Amino acid sequence: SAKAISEQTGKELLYKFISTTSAIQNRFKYARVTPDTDWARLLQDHPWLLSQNLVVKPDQLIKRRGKLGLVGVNLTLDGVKSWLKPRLGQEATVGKATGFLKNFLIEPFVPHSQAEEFYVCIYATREGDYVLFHAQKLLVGVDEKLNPEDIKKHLLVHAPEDKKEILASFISGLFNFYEDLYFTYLEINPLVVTKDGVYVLDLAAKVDATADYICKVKWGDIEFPPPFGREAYPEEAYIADLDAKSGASLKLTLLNPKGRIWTMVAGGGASVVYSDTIGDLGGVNELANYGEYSGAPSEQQTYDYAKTILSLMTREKHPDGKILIIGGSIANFTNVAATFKGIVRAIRDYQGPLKEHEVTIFVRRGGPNYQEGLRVMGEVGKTTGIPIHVFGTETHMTAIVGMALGHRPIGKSTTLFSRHTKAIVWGMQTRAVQGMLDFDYVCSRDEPSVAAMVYPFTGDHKQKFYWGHKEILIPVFKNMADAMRKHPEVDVLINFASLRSAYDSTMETMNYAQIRTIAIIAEGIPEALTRKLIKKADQKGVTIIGPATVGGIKPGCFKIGNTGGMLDNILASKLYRPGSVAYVSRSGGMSNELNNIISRTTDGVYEGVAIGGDRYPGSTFMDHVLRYQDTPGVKMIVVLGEIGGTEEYKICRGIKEGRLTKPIVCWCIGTCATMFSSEVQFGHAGACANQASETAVAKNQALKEAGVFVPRSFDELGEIIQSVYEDLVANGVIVP
Ligand code: NA
Repeated sequence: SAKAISEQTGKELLYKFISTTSAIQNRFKYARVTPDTDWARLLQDHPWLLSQNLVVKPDQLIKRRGKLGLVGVNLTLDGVKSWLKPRLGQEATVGKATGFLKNFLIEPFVPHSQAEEFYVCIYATREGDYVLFHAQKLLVGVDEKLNPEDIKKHLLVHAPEDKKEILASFISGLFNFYEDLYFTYLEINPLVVTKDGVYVLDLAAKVDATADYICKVKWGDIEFPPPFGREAYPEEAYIADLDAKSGASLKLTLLNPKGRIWTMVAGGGASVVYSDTIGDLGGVNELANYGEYSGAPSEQQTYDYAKTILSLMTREKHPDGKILIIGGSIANFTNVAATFKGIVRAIRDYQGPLKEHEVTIFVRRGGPNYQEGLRVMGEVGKTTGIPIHVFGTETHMTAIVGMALGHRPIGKSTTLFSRHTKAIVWGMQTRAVQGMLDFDYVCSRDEPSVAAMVYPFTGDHKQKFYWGHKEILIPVFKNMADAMRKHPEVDVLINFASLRSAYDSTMETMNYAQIRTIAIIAEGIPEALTRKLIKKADQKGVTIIGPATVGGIKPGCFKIGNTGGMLDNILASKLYRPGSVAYVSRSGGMSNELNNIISRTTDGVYEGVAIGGDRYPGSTFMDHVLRYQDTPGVKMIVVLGEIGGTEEYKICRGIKEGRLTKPIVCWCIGTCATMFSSEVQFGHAGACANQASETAVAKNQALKEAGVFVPRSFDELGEIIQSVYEDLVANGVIVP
């Protein structure tokens, strides 16, 4: 996810690391003011405070501080102390948000003309980074460079020739700094340029937090502050530390520490849906947290996550007690037994405080070993006396929310996969490959879908597998070149590389034209690298599914890695033979919920794809919707959209232009995001809305107006899918 940084942090980074021949005035002339400031030290460390006039403002992610009257301008140091006395430690309201003014930044006042102020902004898109100046707009493409002469010719057309060389030089330095330190947004408004040089009067910025492993040295102990209106809490940092030390995903944001509605949901998608449901039932004001765990965390990691929740919800008593919602989709991959054993351990260690605080627990879960998981979850309820109501896959995912709240407890290729698909798997993933072979067998495939594996940290060798009951060998290669030249029949590669090596291994794969489809599994790739992956993929005509995805499945033909889980899920959801329903979602866990939902209301899934949660997926919703339009076996299309970006609108335009004619059912998750006083970023790195059009509510209305079938909520998604299906059956379009 991209995260905002304070103005001081951004100016800190800029003063230290901008590489420019321009003169940047007042570098390191700032002073941070908190209620705990030692004002004697402050004057000692920043003596310029006493010898020139100053500017004071809060540094707490509040924009338009001028229009809000939150900027003392051209004051002496004594005037600053006085300007601060009514304001420091006092509440303030910016739009919907209310919070304490507690962090201020003092800087020298810069006498300047109105004409010496300039606007500069750099922000990232899929196609590269745009540079704004004034409004002049220039696109720097992926893997391109910003020629200072390109700045002079497009940005500085209406600029005086004398100021033209310091502006181009500063912007060139600012852009390289922007790129080197993995910024995604950098705004200076105003940038003051006088005869003495360049002044950075204001700075707002966001950096790609996933690039920590690349930028550690220069970022230092970088601080990502909460949005104005909310506070930061030590438990969030603790969980974020668990997230860094694990390939699994672990996230937690506190919304209301005193609220009585607590969630511990698996999956970035599912956790947004439970929050949406809670919001629809009036519980937003009592919603204590948003968070998720996914990517198959261990028993121990899940215990550490769960115990943070249980401690946070036993800090004080609520007269009506409290409720804990332990939900999730039917997981593809996460071990339900292993993770619920960890939650059970936490519940056990906190059973005293939980009974003391009158906590009622509601559980809904499916996935690998979910029967054991639900059993041990009911066992701990009986031995502790804690009321725990447990439900399985038979129960609608969000049903436990209503139970808990209804009262207070008393164009690229059309076809990617076929029965004949042969794939290379990058990484050591015996369990994933075996899960694919089991699926291939019950699908009545002639041959295994995995022809070879590649892992450059071991030598060439064979690997035993089970094909049905018989045992077989699949070659494992150290060098990708060897696997490719010996298996020209392979056209799919499923990349299980970690986030650190996924970039290079995927770029290497695209040197082999025989590979037409690449699934990138890893979550946490920096967005700027994925853009380079997208650029090369587009140049080579290679379809990329991912990153940050479990993959997808084509019943009867092929399934990417862990998608679809164990045989018992393959059989229950009828994923061993195709139906007429195709779907695409961002969430991998929710995609398996759709497998189950579609299995129960139609003839079954024809093909399903999870494009991943990252901001720039290798393939988009529209890309796969188009494939389904052009696939005759597909008769209806289901899209599980999400807040953030404008991708779903391309579906609207496609209908309006006659390109898309088959029935489309779509629901966009994230409707509760607009109910909050502050912004909240969900589990998926791309689930962030800037404009009103990027909200799930706005997209749902737009989709519905264009002829898409949109349910009222996620709860009715299964209803409207069954209803569209039966029409097609009645009209003869589908014959089971
Ligand atoms: Na992680």
